Amino acid sequence: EVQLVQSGGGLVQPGRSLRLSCTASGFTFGDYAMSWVRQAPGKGLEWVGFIRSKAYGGTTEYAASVKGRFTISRDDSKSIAYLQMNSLKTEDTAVYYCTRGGTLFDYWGQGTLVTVSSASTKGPSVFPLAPSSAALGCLVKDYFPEPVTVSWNSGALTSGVHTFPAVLQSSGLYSLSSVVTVPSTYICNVNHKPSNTKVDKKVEP
Amino acid sequence: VVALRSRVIATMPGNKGMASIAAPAGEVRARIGDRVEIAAVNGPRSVVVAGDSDELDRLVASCTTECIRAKRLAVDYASHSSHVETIRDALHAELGEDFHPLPGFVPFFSTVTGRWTQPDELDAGYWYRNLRRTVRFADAVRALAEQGYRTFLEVSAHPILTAAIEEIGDGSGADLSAIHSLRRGDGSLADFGEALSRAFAAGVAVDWESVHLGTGARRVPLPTYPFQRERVWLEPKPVAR
Amino acid sequence: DVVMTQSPLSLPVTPGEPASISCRSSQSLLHSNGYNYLDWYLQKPGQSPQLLIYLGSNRASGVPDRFSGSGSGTDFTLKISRVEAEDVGVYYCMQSLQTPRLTFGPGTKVDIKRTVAAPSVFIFPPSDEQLKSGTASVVCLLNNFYPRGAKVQWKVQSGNSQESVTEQDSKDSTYSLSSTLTLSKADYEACEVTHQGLSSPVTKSF
Repeated sequence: EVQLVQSGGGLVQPGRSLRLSCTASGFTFGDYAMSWVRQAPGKGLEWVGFIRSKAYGGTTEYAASVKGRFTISRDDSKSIAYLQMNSLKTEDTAVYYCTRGGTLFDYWGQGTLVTVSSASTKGPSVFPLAPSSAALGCLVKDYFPEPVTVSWNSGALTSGVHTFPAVLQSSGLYSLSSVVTVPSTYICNVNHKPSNTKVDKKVEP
Repeated sequence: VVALRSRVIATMPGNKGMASIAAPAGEVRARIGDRVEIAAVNGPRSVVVAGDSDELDRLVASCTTECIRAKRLAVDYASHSSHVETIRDALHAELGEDFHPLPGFVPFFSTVTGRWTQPDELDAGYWYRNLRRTVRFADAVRALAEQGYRTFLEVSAHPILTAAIEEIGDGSGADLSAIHSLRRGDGSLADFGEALSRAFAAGVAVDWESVHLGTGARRVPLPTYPFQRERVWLEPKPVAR
Repeated sequence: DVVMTQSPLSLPVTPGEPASISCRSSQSLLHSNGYNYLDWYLQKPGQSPQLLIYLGSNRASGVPDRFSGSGSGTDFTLKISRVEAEDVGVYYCMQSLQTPRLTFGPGTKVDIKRTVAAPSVFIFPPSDEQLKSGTASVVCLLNNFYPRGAKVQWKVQSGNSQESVTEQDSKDSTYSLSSTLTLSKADYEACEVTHQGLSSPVTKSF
């Protein structure tokens, strides 16, 4: 089949050099013009660039946002497309895709999560949400990076559990606020995997 | 949990030890005395004992005058007793600091309770319950049989408990299977394959599509099922005129 | 200039019912060859974008027959003959006349359709240990609401609120909002919504 499998995501500080590789197996790599479409977390897709086919010249067209910063290449005998991401800034935290068409995006690959944050690996600051008088929840403010997983009654309660998608502060940290809704005295265990800091939270009004 | 538990517990030796006998619970629970108690009934004819020294050594000797499997546990230590309960920090909570209780999933089986419990109590409290209370393992094996469980695979390097799982069924009407674990002296894949065989034999569902993936084998024509044929013919009924 | 393409950005779909996303382009996408240069892409929630339709009406192979394509030079349409549970996501109307295209468009936010719900506004004052910690986070969790078009204010004003929303769940098919007012030491010394699950402003404070 055509499979554009990608590789090369990770965590860097603004101003680094990161490589994005697009392994194309299933089609003649030299006929298509691979392109790289960026999708910042939770917004619409923005097209980064694309290299023309070697037979179409190989001229690489980039965006206005990343001209002079990113450069895109391709190789047939090794059959890989490259997004060379230089001088990254905070905007490059995103899921970069590799489609097989300049004007006709096709396979799209899988989704390489690249993150450019200035933060360091710290566990959660688990802050509970006391009920007004109702629902019971708990914050996970100031953790980095995502993964994160929050259960209630340690994975016993699954009905009513809403693990709000995480949120980025200006400081580069993450904040999940997981909340259950049930009338009552409940526990929330957050496990920040990169640092392995499992904190537990007992909540009352 | 196990590393820190064993680490600290390495100091109590010299005061108390452990033993494992397959005597019926009646006589030993009658003759126990001088800081001696049953750590774990593992069957109607099997009881692990946790008692002090110089009486627990003569408890397997109160089992050599009766001539039973005599094993003075060389891993002897303090558990299910008070000599380990005093440590309400290292042997009670330091072993297990992080824990993620699981939900229903596939029913597990806790013993200190004697019944199936959700795996939500599995933490340093449970290791506190393996050092404070008994194990009542036999009660949980009866509950396994009640919830439809009969083939028992001994995760070890020698059968000591499946041996005792067969005294579960030496007096129980639900005679249960207890696949013989790698023998004392067995430590190779030839003996593991011999176990996988008797596991299939006893009734253990083996995913044979996992044993044969690294082998790179092929399937070759084998004889089909030998149907043992009766003589079933219903003849048109009647006799002419 | 550039082709500006818009769509019914918040189109609801109910399973088993034909639906219709539309696209409207400022310029004419019918190039001289008689072939429209509009493409229809699908990004299923948290997956790689898919190519549903190329050249306005032609359907890409491997794409369910349900997605049908049509349109003139300005107005266009995608007619899903049968919306099931995989037909939900973001439908991007993406031109081809003027490459380059810095954006794929806002995209049609498709949702499994039910009736209107009742936003469960739950003002949760920050735990005081947090004030002991150096920050303040009063959280106005709205829960179980659909559609997701709720303003959420912070008065007594707003401007320090940051947004957290999950995609549509399965058995209730609603949305949930975590509007966090991260905050500082002193200025701790009210939230409401204008979701069409109600009409009047419902203001409850810490």
